[PDB]
Amino acid sequence: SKHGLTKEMTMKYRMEGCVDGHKFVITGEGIGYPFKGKQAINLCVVEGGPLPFAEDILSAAFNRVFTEYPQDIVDYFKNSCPAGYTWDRSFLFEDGAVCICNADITVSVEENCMYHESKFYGVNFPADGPVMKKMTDNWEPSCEKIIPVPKQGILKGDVSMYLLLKDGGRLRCQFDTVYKAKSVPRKMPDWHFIQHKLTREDRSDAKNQKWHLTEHAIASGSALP
Amino acid sequence: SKHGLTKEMTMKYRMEGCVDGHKFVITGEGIGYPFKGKQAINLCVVEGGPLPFAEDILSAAFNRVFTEYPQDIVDYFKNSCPAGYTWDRSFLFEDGAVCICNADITVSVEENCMYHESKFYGVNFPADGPVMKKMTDNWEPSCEKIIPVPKQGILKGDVSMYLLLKDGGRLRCQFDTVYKAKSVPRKMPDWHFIQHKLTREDRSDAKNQKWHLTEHAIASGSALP
Amino acid sequence: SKHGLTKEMTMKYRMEGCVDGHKFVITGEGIGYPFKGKQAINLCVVEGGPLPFAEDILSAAFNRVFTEYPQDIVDYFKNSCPAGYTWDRSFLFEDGAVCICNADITVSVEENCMYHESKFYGVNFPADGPVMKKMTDNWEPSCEKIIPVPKQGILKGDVSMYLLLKDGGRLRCQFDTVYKAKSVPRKMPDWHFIQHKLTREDRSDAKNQKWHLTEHAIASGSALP
Amino acid sequence: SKHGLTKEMTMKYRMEGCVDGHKFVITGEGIGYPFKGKQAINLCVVEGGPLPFAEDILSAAFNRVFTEYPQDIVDYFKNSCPAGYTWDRSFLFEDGAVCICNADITVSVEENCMYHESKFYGVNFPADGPVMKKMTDNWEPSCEKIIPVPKQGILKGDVSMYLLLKDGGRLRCQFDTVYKAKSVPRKMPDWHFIQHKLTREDRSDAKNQKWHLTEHAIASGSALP
Repeated sequence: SKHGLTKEMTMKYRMEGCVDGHKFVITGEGIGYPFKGKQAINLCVVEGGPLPFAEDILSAAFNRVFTEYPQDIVDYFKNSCPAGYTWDRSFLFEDGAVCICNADITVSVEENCMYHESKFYGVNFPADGPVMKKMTDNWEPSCEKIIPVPKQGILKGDVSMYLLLKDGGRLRCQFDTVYKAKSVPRKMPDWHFIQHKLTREDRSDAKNQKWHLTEHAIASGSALP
Repeated sequence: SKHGLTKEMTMKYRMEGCVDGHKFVITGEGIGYPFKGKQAINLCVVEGGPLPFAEDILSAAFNRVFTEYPQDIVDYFKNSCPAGYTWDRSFLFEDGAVCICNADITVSVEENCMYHESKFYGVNFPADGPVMKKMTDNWEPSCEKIIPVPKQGILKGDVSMYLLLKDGGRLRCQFDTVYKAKSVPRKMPDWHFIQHKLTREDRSDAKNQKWHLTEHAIASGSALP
Repeated sequence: SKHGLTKEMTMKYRMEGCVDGHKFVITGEGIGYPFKGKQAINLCVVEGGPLPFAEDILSAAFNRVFTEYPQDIVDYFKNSCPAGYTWDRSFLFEDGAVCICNADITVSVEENCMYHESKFYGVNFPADGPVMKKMTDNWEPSCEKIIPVPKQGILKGDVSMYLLLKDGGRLRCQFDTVYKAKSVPRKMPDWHFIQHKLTREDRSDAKNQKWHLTEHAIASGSALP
Repeated sequence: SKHGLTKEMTMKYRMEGCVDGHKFVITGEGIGYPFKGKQAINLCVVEGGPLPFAEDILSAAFNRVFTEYPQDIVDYFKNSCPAGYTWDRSFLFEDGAVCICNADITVSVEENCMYHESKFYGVNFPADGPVMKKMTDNWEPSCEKIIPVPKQGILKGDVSMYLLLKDGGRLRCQFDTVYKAKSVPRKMPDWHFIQHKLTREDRSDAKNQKWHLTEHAIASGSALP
């Protein structure tokens, strides 16, 4: 219980959202390894299923506590535990679609469990584009830049994301994030990178829309001396 | 009761929202003149007041039924009444802030009353910018382009907005809107312009954050023969 | 010779440019009516023809002297004559392509002739998009907002343009312009609109790529009292 | 003379350009180490000096031949030598300024020398922003994503750049690049990253505006297995 965290934890999720008028509620449960930056989770659509849009748009909405940090970069995210942190992100897709997500991350030390409460809102997905036609095929691995805002004790993230398409295409999406510990820390990192790789697998059956998501993320500094 | 509408109507509002973690609920009541494109309303912050951000960001979120349409342009908005229409908009401010709003417009013919239910979400307003410092001073009058999407029986709006600043500055914001009648009409307009002018006046006292908003809007076609 | 201008003038053009590595020089001659805001011109590709891209991208590059101004809005452009004005514009297409153009406008009072020297540079047009496939079909009429920068005695223009496609599509392009009289005037307009309508007709034969362009433009203030 | 390249080479530059009406010509000479991804060069303003804008805007305009590639990623850039490659880039600054640059890279094997010919065009830098006030302080190290376009045998680059400000600020700039070998190769890389670090030092005296630039760049694949 280094910040209320252990090497292997469980996770619970609740998301509420609305994309172009369609409302939904998703719940999920998972297992993660904070110090390795690995998590695996299972989502279940509990109201508003089947979703009219690609599951993939929600991937990055479903916790930077799961990042591998080297000893020599301040870990803002684990340092905020157990009370945790919140974040707010915009998604700017290349075809005009725009999303906002918010989450609240909190630890129950007694249950050894991370709690995740999020809101997802999206507008203006083209009726005929690959999101609404469900023709996407996962996000490409990425490199996010994390930038301290020292007067405020918050972080920004900047990542140019590429949603891969079933037909061999790619659809660009610009992510801009604000990360806020519930207590603004005296101890802040320098700017650094976080690299991410996701997987996603639909496991839907006749009763429920369900899928399985994975992330592996590792922090680092610049490769140049 | 041309589409359930009269020359002078009353209006009720409820908005729920969240801007950078701060949640709020606003209610409002007003009087409008659908055929002149004029409305005047009074808002009252009912949870989460005082707001930490400029009232002005919510102005365009608080009904295209109030637009003056010439006989010779199809009025998509009045034609959708009484059941009404919904819209979804993104706000892209020049300093990185991003908002989404949604509203649902409906007529009660018996009460001669327009009902307005909206959601407003905003992220990434700079702590030190004029929105969070409440240094704005109304939107400049504008010209919006309205564009039919004929295969879908919906409209898009495109307007480059300028929020005027107390210090003499201007802050650009890009509005992209989707307008959707609850029944997709066979009768659709050609592309046209809608010009808008707003006013806003804080009328806050010690019990409640309150203000007064006005819009005057007129549709037209291109000035060139 | 109100500012060296007459009711009917002739015009000469020279453009040099480079779009994704392809260099070109175009010359042109035309007739215009400054006080009616009308001009008609003929372009001839003189080096680098046939062009690999749609003629339409160059339309707005080929003089705000040809705008109809009401008595009650300062005419920055005619006021700058005969020495004239320069402008610098960015074109941001929705598919990632980016252009810059520059022009220099000057009057020869003895010849009753407007001289136009421009540079056009474009990058990153998709090999398979409608510009490089020459599947465009003129720009839609528009409304440009003109905004004074009073400390500097220059103007900005902001117009969201739509290039119409042969297949019934539309391709958005964002125009941001800086307009600079060669002497910064004491007399400046308030913000206003300029509406534009263009036509274009290829008149290419076996010796030369040639086409005919027209603009009709009219300034106005807000429609709302 | 692996592709006409040696471990240590010399470099010559000529740039012509125009930023908001101000024309310039810069020449330069340098020493580089293609296999280590290191170069050091000296620029001299030869027409239009002193420049009215920050030297820093031209840094990335002044050769991906100087990148360290691991054996296991195809080196598109060295593979294009000696004939070389060209590139076209847009710069989208957060305050509205827009630049385009083009370069042509070629090797003289007899002289053991890389030749660099470039064009730089910029519009709409705010008169009062840090570029025109010359208040910038170098670019932050970055990570560029390099993406193959297989049907075309070209590469794209995508990097979100941050120009550091003397006052402790940062000014964002979005770089989108197209890289084109003069012969489209059968052998293409997979997507990868290139990390960059620059330095810049003014060495201006009374006769000439002069400065010294350095780059160190290294290619890599994703950190996640």
